Amino acid sequence: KLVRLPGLIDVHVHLREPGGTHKEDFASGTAAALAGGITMVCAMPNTRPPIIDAPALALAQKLAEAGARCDFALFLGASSENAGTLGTVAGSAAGLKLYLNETFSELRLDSVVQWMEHFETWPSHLPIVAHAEQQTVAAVLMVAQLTQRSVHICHVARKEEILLIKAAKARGLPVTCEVAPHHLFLSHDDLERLGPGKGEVRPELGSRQDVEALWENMAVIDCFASDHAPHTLEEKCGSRPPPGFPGLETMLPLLLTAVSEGRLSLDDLLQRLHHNPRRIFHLPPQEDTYVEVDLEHEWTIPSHMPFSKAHWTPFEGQKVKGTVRRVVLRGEVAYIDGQVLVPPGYGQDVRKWPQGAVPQLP
Ligand SMILES: [Zn+2]
Ligand SMILES: [Zn+2]
Repeated sequence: KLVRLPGLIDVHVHLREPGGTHKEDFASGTAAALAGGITMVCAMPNTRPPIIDAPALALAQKLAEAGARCDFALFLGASSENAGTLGTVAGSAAGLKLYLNETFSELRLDSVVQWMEHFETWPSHLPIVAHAEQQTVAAVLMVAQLTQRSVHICHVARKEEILLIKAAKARGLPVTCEVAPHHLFLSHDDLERLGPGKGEVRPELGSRQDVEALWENMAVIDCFASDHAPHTLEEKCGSRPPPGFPGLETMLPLLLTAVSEGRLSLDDLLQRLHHNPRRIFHLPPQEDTYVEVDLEHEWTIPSHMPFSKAHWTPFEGQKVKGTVRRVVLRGEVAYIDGQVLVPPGYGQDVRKWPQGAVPQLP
């Protein structure tokens, strides 16, 4: 029989519009989301132009409203110049994203003083998330403590990182974190097959001991999120490959396979792709919205999934059990068996729903 799930939420996607529409756009990426059982996405701001000011946010909002097929919220990006300038639009974003390490972005903040400035000026009731690797996790936690507020750590990939977060939680610090499927299901053992172009990702793939540490410490992981980071194969295999993997269409099948193997429970999945995303990002419910999955269907991930313009996947050849059969989004059939059935523009900005505003003290 099928299993009906609530509408799942991916709090970490790169939809490339505006500026990189050859790699993906709102319409292609949201189709990929629906095919992966995802009905709500939070889009990162490392676009061109980057979403680091009110005019760029307004542009992105209209592009998303015209192109998205599922519902969404848009992150604002911290820059070396915009601390203290975001207060009037902060409430309309998913949250504030800080890039603290080298990756596919122009927004790296060089000085910890700039991190402090953002933590002090961004509204304290609104989410802050960080790309923060290895010791950078400890550094940004220290900034969060100094400014007495929470922080969310994106794509945790290392034993070192999950143990540090575990220690912080044991001391009662307000830290949450997410893990991406490639850091649960791929490792150094896969770099031979992938090669140095396809295999380029930040955070980098970890050792078998890193992967085992994440599974052993699943209780520490608040969310799963894809860090869907599409680039074309030509870009991945070029001289200077951008880091990142596409992942919306493979995330849920990989995790369902783990459920079928007893590696985690259905509830574990629903906490990490629905309940905790809702509560960490204050995201609203979606009325008359659900995902029907088939837990029996065995298949092999092909060389590319149907919808992402990335047109490749690092999970090619992996055997999975579990597939998305049907998605209903706000009372309309949005996806069935490889066919997306809602048009670009069906999706809405959840921060403009009355239930989507983040409550705050007057
Ligand atoms: Zn990142
Ligand atoms: Zn990312």
